Amino acid sequence: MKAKELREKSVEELNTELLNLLREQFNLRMQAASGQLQQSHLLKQVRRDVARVKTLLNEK
Amino acid sequence: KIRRDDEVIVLTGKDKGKRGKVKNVLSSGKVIVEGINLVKKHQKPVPALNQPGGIVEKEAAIQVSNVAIFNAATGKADRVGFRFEDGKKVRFFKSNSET
Amino acid sequence: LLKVLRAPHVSEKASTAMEKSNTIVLKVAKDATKAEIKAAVQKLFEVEVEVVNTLVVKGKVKRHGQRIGRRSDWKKAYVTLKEGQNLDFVGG
RNA sequence: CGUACACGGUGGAUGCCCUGGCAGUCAAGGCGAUGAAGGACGUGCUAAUCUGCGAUAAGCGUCGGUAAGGUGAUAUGAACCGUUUAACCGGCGAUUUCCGAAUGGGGAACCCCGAUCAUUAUCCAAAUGAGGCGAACCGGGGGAACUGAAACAUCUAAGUACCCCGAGGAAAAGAAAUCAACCGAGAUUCCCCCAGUAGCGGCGAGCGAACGGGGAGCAGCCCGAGCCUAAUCAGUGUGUGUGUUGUGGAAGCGUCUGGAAAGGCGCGCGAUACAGGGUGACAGCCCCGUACACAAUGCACAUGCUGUAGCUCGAUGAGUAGG
RNA sequence: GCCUGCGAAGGUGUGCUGUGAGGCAUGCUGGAGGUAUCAGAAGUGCGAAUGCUGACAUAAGUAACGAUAAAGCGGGUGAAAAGCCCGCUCGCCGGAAGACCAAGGGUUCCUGUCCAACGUUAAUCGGGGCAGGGUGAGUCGACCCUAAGGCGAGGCCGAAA
Repeated sequence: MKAKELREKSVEELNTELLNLLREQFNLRMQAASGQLQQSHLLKQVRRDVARVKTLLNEK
Repeated sequence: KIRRDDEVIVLTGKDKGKRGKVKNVLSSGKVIVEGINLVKKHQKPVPALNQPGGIVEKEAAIQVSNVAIFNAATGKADRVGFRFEDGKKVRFFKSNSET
Repeated sequence: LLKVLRAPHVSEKASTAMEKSNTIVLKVAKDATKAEIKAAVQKLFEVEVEVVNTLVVKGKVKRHGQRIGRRSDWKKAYVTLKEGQNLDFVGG
């Protein structure tokens, strides 16, 4: 997701997204448990996403 | 200057007459062209110099002095490959003096 | 939700627990106070949380001669069980 | 075991090179309780350092420039991103946990609140100020000694070192009850000269101006009343001369040596552009760059303009002059 | 106004010339630049401050390792074992080399793999090097308060930390 997408989303959409990404921000945490499908791309990307939307939320 | 997106033509080395594209350019001045390779032990198509030893660099180690890109003079060389989105570079490419 | 926690556990030590005795081990970040480890677990772990205890820890500089030793380790917490289900799986 | 030398070593001089210093010059010039400077401690898959940031942590967003290569110095392994045009460069915006001059209080960074002084005061801190930092320079005060006088109490070093308080980017001074060659000059500083003269001094050693002249820079005005409006004040609009990056940018030539020339030798060229560096060995004509060109920002000092708004009359400051 | 990778400066050895201070040449090496004339220049030409700094020789392969004076005999492992391990025998210490702790030090603890470096010998040993693991309390300690005493605020003193 890019800043352009988040700005287009509504106040509720950003909330459901932050929450969806929040719920999303759970699935991962399994490497130390011995996982594989865990991707390093979104590891760092997701934290930025929930943040990007968090920044625009205040910009509004 | 020399770029990686260009084709070179040998003129001195035992690979004289071979054609190919520039693999990569090192800050050493040497240039490895797609073609000038060597036959390793287990016969693996990998460019490298001819000398005994353990671990040594790849590339056949060609020199810009014996190569042939766009030399403004009378030679035996012929056509050579060369960006376009620049626009201004297209004018020079169109001129029989530069590229 | 899963935002502050590392490896579930290890062999004989964090395994002696969770067996039949309502208790669970799980590493977690250091910046984790008491707010989480009750709001990252218990949420989807399919269980409500037991006497909850969220520990924290950190070492200190030194250890060597001239360098950047300054550090701050990270700290798991003991989460026994409210009487219900053992995180759905991991256990006896 | 004496001495010289030979081969090898120890050692590290020397020769050459050097991403460093030293020095000069031009430009530019403040930061913060919208809590800075500094420090502490985090942050990159691995990173121990440095740097960049700081928990959206060597990064996020917008515009413009730029460009295909990129993911800081380390050219590693793994691996990612980029044409939904990144990296990189410039400006700006968003965000910016906790502690932290923070001032609620205590405290070697940890826990609870506008502390203290002061003004206004609806006396409710309700509305405000001070309390910090910063290379030197500047202003107002306090004020030595060793030393020199080849002793030393004047004198000299000092009105310096150091100390206290404070402003600005600049300060201090200043419009003359002055100067005084003159029917004259004529606000005040600063530079040069006048003087090392006048003057001071166990007149011993030493100490030491000014008027004037030649320059730089030039501006004069305000405190009782009468009257009326273009000093002043309040506010508005808002510059010419720019800052960084990218675009318009010619150019391996020949022979010989060599792994390679930025060699030797031969020839030619740039110049309102005759710095330097890079490129496999001393290339101003290989690449960047130097003169040059263009676009993004900051400053925009000024000016213009609105409402205020001239001008006129008299006087002019005593515990001062002076002793 | 000349020399140079048909090779220079420098260095080593050697020849020649000058009264000399030196110049110059050859061979080896070096292998990048280096001079002569006239002229100006420099922080200019040096063995002799209990000189300053670094390096080095002779001295020396000389001096030294001493009340808790205990090791020895077999065996095991190993390429090597007089001091790693096993058994036996022989002893030391007992307010003490025993046990539990404060301060302080600080991971030095444990396991595995090794040893180039450390252990005044060697080491397959280690409190050594590398990689992991270990210190899970409401009732232990910190946290809290207070004594001698100290600090900040108001009051009062050229001024003030």
